[PDB]
Amino acid sequence: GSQKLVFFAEDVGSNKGAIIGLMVGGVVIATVIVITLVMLKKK
Amino acid sequence: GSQKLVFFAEDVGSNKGAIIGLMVGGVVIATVIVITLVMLKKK
Repeated sequence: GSQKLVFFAEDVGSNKGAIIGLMVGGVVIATVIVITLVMLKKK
Repeated sequence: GSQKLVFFAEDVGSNKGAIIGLMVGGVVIATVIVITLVMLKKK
């Protein structure tokens, strides 16, 4: 559920990258496109 | 240790939504802004 999910990282450590990278990349990329659009429409 | 860790989800069940909602919302919102920008610059 929580702690156990972490244990998997100790044995594998090749899964957390997918989940984290998904939430992180999405939020980052998302904002990137937003700021770019605002600046484009700004001027 | 294992099973118990899962039980926590049955009691709360308000955590998985954060992770999933983060990856899902990020990917969705991200694309949304992208398509909107392409259309705005298109015309």
